[PDB]
Amino acid sequence: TEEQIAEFKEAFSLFDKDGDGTITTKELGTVMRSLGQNPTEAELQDMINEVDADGNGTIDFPEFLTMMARKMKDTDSEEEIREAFRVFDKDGNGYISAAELRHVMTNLGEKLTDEEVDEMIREADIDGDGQVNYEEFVQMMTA
Amino acid sequence: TEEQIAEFKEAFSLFDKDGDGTITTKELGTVMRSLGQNPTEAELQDMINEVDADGNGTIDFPEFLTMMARKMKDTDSEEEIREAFRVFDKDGNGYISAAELRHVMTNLGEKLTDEEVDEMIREADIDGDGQVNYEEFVQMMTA
Amino acid sequence: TEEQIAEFKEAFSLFDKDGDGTITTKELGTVMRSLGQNPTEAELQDMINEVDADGNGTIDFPEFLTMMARKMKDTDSEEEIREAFRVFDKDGNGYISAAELRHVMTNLGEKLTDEEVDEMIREADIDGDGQVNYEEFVQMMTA
Amino acid sequence: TEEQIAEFKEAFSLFDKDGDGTITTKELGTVMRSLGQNPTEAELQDMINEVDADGNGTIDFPEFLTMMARKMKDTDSEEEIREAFRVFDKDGNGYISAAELRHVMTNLGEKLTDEEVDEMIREADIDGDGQVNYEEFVQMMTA
Amino acid sequence: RNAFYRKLQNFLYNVLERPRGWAFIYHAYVFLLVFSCLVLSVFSTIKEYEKSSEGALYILEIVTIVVFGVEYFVRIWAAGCCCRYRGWRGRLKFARKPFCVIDIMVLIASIAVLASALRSLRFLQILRMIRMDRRGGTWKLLGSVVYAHSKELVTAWYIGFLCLILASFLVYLAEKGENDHFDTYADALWWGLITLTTIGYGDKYPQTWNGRLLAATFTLIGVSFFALPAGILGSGFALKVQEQHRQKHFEKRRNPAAGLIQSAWRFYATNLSRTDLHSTWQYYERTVGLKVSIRAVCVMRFLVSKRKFKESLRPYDVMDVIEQYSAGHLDM
Amino acid sequence: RNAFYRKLQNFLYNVLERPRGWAFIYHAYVFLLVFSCLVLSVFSTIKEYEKSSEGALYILEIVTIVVFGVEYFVRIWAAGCCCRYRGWRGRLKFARKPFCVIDIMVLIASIAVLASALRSLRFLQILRMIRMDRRGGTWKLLGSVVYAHSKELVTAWYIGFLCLILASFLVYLAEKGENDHFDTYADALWWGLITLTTIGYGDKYPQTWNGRLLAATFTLIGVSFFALPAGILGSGFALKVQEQHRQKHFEKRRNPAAGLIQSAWRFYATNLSRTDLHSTWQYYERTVGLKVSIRAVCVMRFLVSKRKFKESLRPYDVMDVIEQYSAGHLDM
Amino acid sequence: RNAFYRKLQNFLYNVLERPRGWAFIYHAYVFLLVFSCLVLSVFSTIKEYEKSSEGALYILEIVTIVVFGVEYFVRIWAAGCCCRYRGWRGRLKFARKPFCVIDIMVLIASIAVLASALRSLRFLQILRMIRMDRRGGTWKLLGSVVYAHSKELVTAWYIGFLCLILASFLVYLAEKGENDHFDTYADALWWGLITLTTIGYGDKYPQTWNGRLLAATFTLIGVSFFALPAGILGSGFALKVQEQHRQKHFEKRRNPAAGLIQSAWRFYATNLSRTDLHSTWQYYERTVGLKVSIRAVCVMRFLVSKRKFKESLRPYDVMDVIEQYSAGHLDM
Amino acid sequence: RNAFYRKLQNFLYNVLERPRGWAFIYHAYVFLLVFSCLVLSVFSTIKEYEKSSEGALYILEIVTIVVFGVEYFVRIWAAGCCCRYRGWRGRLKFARKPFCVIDIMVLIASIAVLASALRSLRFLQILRMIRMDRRGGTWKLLGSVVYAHSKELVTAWYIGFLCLILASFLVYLAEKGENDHFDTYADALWWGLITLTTIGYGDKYPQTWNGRLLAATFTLIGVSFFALPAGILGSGFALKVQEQHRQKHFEKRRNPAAGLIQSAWRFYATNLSRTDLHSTWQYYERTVGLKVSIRAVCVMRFLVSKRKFKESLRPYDVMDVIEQYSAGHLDM
Ligand SMILES: C#CCN(Cc1ccc(F)cc1)c1cc(C)c(NC(=O)OC)c(C)c1
Ligand SMILES: C#CCN(Cc1ccc(F)cc1)c1cc(C)c(NC(=O)OC)c(C)c1
Ligand SMILES: C#CCN(Cc1ccc(F)cc1)c1cc(C)c(NC(=O)OC)c(C)c1
Ligand SMILES: C#CCN(Cc1ccc(F)cc1)c1cc(C)c(NC(=O)OC)c(C)c1
Ligand SMILES: C#CCN(Cc1ccc(F)cc1)c1cc(C)c(NC(=O)OC)c(C)c1
Repeated sequence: TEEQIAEFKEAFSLFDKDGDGTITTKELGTVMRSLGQNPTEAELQDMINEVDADGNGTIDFPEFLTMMARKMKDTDSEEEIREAFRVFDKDGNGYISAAELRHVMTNLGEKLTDEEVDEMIREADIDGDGQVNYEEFVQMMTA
Repeated sequence: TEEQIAEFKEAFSLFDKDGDGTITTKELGTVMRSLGQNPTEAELQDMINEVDADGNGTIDFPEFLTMMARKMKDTDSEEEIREAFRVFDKDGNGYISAAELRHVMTNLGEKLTDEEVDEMIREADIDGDGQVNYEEFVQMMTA
Repeated sequence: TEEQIAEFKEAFSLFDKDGDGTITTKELGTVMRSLGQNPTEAELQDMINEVDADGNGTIDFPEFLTMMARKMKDTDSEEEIREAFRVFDKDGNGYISAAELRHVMTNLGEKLTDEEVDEMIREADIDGDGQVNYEEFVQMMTA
Repeated sequence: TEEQIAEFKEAFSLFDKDGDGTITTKELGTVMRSLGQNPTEAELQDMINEVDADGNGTIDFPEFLTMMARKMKDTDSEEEIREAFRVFDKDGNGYISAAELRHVMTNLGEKLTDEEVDEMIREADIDGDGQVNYEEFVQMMTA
Repeated sequence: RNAFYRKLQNFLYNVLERPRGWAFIYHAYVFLLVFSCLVLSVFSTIKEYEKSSEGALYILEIVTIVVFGVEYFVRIWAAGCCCRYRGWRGRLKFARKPFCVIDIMVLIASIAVLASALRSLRFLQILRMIRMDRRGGTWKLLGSVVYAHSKELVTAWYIGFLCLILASFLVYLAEKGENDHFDTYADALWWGLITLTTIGYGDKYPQTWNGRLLAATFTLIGVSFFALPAGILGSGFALKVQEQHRQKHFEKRRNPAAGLIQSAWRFYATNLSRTDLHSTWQYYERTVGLKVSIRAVCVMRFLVSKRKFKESLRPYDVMDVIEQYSAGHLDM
Repeated sequence: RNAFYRKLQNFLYNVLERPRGWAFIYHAYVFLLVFSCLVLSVFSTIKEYEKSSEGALYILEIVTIVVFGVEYFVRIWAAGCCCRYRGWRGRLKFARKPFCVIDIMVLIASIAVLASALRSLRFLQILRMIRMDRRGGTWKLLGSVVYAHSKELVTAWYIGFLCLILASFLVYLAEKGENDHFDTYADALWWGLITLTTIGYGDKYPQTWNGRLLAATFTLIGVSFFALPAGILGSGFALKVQEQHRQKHFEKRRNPAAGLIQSAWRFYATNLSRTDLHSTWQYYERTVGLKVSIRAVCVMRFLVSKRKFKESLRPYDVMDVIEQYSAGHLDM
Repeated sequence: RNAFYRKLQNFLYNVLERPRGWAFIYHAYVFLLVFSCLVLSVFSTIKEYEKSSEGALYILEIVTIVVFGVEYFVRIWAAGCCCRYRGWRGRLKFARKPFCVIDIMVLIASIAVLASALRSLRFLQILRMIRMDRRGGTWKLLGSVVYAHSKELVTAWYIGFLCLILASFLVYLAEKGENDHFDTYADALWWGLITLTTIGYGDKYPQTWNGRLLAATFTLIGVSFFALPAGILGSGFALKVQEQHRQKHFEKRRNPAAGLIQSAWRFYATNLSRTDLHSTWQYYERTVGLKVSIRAVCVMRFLVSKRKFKESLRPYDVMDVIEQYSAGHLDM
Repeated sequence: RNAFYRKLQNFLYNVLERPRGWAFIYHAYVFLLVFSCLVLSVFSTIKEYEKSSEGALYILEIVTIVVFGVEYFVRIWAAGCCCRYRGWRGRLKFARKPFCVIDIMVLIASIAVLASALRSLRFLQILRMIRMDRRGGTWKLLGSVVYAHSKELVTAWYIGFLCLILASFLVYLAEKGENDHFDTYADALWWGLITLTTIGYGDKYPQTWNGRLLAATFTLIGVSFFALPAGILGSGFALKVQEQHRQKHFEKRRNPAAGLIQSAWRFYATNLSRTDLHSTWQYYERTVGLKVSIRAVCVMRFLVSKRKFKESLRPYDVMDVIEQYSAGHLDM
């Protein structure tokens, strides 16, 4: 819809700082700092690698629009989530304890709050029995 | 017997310092310091791991009582002692020299005094010939 | 021809500084510094190893004359260039992109200017289509 | 003969400093320093290990007398010299160049003077052609 | 009672679809069933044993049809474990999988046969034995091992074929005149194949001194080079097992996966797929238009984490330590 | 004279129970004895050689009974080496071990037989040959290797069985009419099994051009895939030997065991199992109610040391260096 | 239109000369063609099938001649891909390569035969099957593996030959009198060779008790030691594959090659082979008689880079890490 | 002219005694010679070929005697290369070596025979073929590999023997009544041995349905477990080759050997074995009773260097890097 396109254009303009028609490394760094997390040069390089595809050293608007258009169904990442959980699935049966996820997820990677891992469990564990199934989570939303 | 239970309760109270009904990491550290050896955070973590089983971060009284009740016969550690001696049994025949034990045991791990390794030999080597047998030691007391 | 021999003698004399009839390590270092690049002791050792063959610790004139006489056809280095390109030939088909060579050659080893890698491509890529062939380059000049 | 025994006793007394009937670690260190080379604690430990056999921490006189009695024929070290030369025998044919021995022996281990490696070659290379044979050297003296 | 429903469906799907441990027990039994039928089928081709064997085979085939139909229906139901095959549409899609199609085809063919037909019975037996794979794992593993050792296998095949041809020709020359075994070069080639393979039927063998001498000199090479492909393949299989074991011991990909799941949840919450997802937004605002910027940065974080996890998703034995030490040394 | 008593008992228990080196010599001799009897038993089933073979076999079986009875009694006595089997109660418990029960059963059966019985004699021979293990080590090792290479073995079995079935069927079609060897599909399957196994009796072999061509094309694959399981198992055995050798070279568990024994003695002395143990208490007091606290801390030290030793009790080749370098790098 | 010309020539040279991937498909087809002819040739030696087989074989041989001639001409043309075989002189030099000479010889011989000749036809078939290598890769690989395991192979051969001799002699002694199979020691040796190789024709086998006992005791050792060379070679092939795979994963020679090419271009530009090459001279002058000194230093830089690249051109598995850690530790 | 004398003696000793490269060529030729005689000897046991074979064999045996005598004398002379076998005493001691004694015994026996004797001729042929080793290298290598894989070999032997016994007994029960092949259990055991070894003579094979079914089920296991020992030994040989190759690449013992030779010369010069050795004494005095102290310290330096070199004289693959990194980490 046109409203979504206008919102994406506004977001790109907000990311844009010097008005060169593109989002540069410094703009990514300053938005990262504003979000609260201090960025790194390698982090911004990965930023550009994910976004940039033409190899220009910056980020353009059509690429951002196309990527935002790509929702979960175009990510083909079901196998990636399955592998991640299998790595988490120590026993391999297909059951993950809620407590282990709460303790590790809040102490590994981009750690979140306790309520956010409660939301983890609620979204993944449909029955809310505290036993998360990997396949159900990977297919329920992404697929 | 009731006397042993009372003694264990007194020991737990002595370990208890702030009177929270449990033995915490700081109490373990201070008792370690009182004993003479300076403790470490990892050492107290292993403390809790050995004692704690419910995963509460502290030590409770019933667990201590049950563990003290467990004597050598419930340790199922005969194979562990056998493996330790086999590691000590360089030749593998089943004979260990008294002098080697005296020199190493007092210079490895929680080193003790010379008389304590003399007691090592006396307890293990029943015949007192200076030749310690691993199986006789592992089965004589623990089994 | 006699003119080339005289020019080589003049070059050797220019390399010669103390007039001992040979080019020593210090002369190699000072000529390296004059060229612009700061030399290293290991670099001068490799210098001598390449030039010296009799094992005297210095460089003599007949060896320099003979080496200068050896043109590409006596280098038997076709296989070396083939292996280098195959290492560069990621796909192994026999095609190398101009952009990758421009970006790497100017950022690896004795890096040169952009026009010098343009000359790379022009000399190697005869058709000038931007797709360099390894075998054509190794055989066109060295062979 | 009695003269050799008296000379060995005089040597032991010279090594002896505090007159305890044995050569201690400190005496070995001070004699090493007098010889010109600065000793090390590990070096003196190896000293004692080579000399001492009863495990007393020092060196006694009968052991020194017996060791001095042991001449090359009791060393059973022919295979050790053969292996050392084979390690030196890069080609494995059984020929070692004089120049390589002169350059390495004076720049490896307990390096000696140029005349001492000339003596190396003279003793090993009987014909004095500059080509040392390993087997001839190992068997000529030690065997 | 949907918790027990889901648990039972999970167990059934695990047993029927890719099994890991004791589930194979069930499959073994099923295989035995099929195997039994096959054996009885063979006993039905012998006139003497036709009566009893066919009498038992009819009952066993009815039992096999019942078991396979029940298994097919239970598999179709248990496919609901995966949300991909959810609902009637998902179940039908699962039933559309080519191997499930072959399963239902075999079931219907057996039902029709049991309702001259022994030929189709044998065909169904072999086909349902092929069905045992359902994934091509055996074929894929064999192909990977053969490709890995393709050059060595080609060497063995080439030299062994040359040895066969040469031995056959020379023994033919030696034995053509005074041995009815080697009447034509085809007989010589048959003898060479049956000798170098070490089968040695004994229908043909050299009987002259020339023939026996040549056979002795060439058989030693030929038998070895004919046994070489089996040895190469067996050693390759064992070495593949070893490397797979080491790699499994070196999965070492917990942290990238944890970051992946973290950023995946962040992307799910930031996106407007649901409206109730607002606590993560409050967490982002407390940790500091703005919402779209947060969404974009979060999805890009998800993408970078995905790529980082994928790059580390190939843990190997020696390259791992080599690269780790290179990183440590350049750090130094 | 109990020192020599204990030394002799130790030596006898080592020789009879798990042997390591030259003790096996004795076992070999015993095996030879049994083996000899078995061979003579076979010679007793031939009418021509019955007389002499049975004459020698009677004496050899009496000798075997005497040797096995002496060995059983000596084993029962030497079990006193281990304090677990101490006293009459401990010795009886040792005699209650299932394999010792089988030993005494074999002894009593042989005594009864020697006091038509040749059938039971053969049974006892095979049973006492099975007795050679006494631990299942052979079976456990075979099972471990088979499980490790289960997938490769299944691949080989599947493809080889398909090859057997296909080759047998095609050669049957080729040879059914004009070869009495292939009269029924059972004959074809028998030929295929005896060919792909490379046994090649020669009772059946293709004689047509179709049959020989099909046999040539399919035998090459079939023989290789039938020899594959043996090659896989042999390579797995050799690789297991290699890894075991490396792990043995990397026991590297002296210090955890030393700490374990230290804290074990500390726990023994602190506990009130004995009253004379007081020197360790004096050492604790000089290195500083209190006694119970010391006991508790000491037993907890023993537990932590036990767990630390157990964790390090699995030294491997590549994971060891990987983890050690990871620790070094995170230290850096 | 020379761009498409060069692309087509490159593709054809890759397919005909050293192929890597799907190019082999073509070769396979060609091989099949040749193979078919060979098979038909065999069918032409049988009187019953002579008519049809020869009728098809004439056409197939004409097709093979056409295909091989086209391939030879296309290979001669595609050799222009490499500048070494450029122009008429270069193409003639390529045609002078010994294997191309053999190719044209085979083509001319087949043309002459197709224009008693069946013998030369068979010779050409075998020769053009040998032609399949064109490089000796199979022979070189076999020789390398045999040399690597030369000592183990010699052990196996020695012990197996001793076992053959001893078993043959003892079974001869056992069977000389009462078995017409073993009439002379030559018969015993033939039986031993055909037994220990496991071929087992069945023309000779022991029939006495002495002979069968001796055969049983010695065959177990002999068959194992005769199968040993094949197992050794197969395991060596597999291990070579493993080490080659690891080394390929560890090429790790990008930077030395980059420096090599850099200094190679520098040497090319500095040298007076061309007059237009002056921009590099300007770069050298801007980065600071002089020209000859620059040429000399540049060529010496090329030489040092060449030697450095060559030294690193042998990347191995364990020596690489050992040397890297030694360098790191001496740095520390 | 003693330089050329010593060079020739060195070359001859290298060729005759332990050879490394092309020297083996000579040995091969010699072996061929002996081999030829052996073959001719076999042809002399056949009445038809006795005349020509013996006519050639006489000349070939005279040639072999001449060659072996020349080789023995040249070996005795070339032993002077080693100073241990120097002079007449040293040469006689070399001739006293047991294998040289066997060599001269074989020479004298052949001379006597050539001066019914065909039996001793065959004995000499086999003995001089055994002579090919002269060191036991083949036997030592086989023993080392067998010992390394002793447990796996015992597993294979045990399970295969059980399979043989069980299959033989069951097929005997199945075939005793209606198959003259299995008349006694000895016949069944012979069939089982000839089947599981895969030799398959065909003199005995099951012909009932029970027998063929039991044979089919048990042969699959038996053939694999009978081929297992060969596969285990071959894989062990290949893995030993691999580890030896790596260890050879990791000799890495230059510096300890250099220190060893340095201190060895120092000990030689310090000791009073010679009087002219005084320059090293001057070097010691310039680098500072005293002479005896210098001698003692020097010999002790030699001893410490010897022990250090010996300790490092066992360079291995993984323990080397493990210990090196442990030293580096404890340094850190
Ligand atoms: C060695 C030899 C013979 N050859 C090669 C060959 C065969 C026919 C040709 F016409 C030409 C070359 C051969 C041998 C075996 C054991 C097999 N089976 C196999 O590899 O199973 C995995 C095959 C597929 C080919
Ligand atoms: C390949 C092939 C055939 N098969 C597989 C097979 C057999 C019967 C079926 F009915 C179905 C599949 C096979 C082959 C061998 C050598 C063995 N023996 C063995 O592995 O010893 C370790 C076995 C146990 C099975
Ligand atoms: C073991 C045994 C017999 N021998 C050794 C031998 C043979 C003849 C002699 F006269 C003397 C020694 C043997 C055995 C095999 C399988 C082969 N084939 C082979 O290795 O293929 C790679 C060869 C080349 C020799
Ligand atoms: C049957 C069988 C295998 N053999 C004997 C054997 C070996 C090789 C041959 F070639 C022939 C016979 C065997 C079996 C076992 C279980 C053991 N272990 C044992 O008894 O120790 C307690 C031993 C020591 C030998
Ligand atoms: C499996 C099986 C049979 N056995 C074991 C066995 C034999 C006789 C017994 F009486 C008892 C146990 C067996 C098999 C082979 C191939 C060999 N040969 C060999 O290993 O060469 C290296 C031997 C030495 C024994």
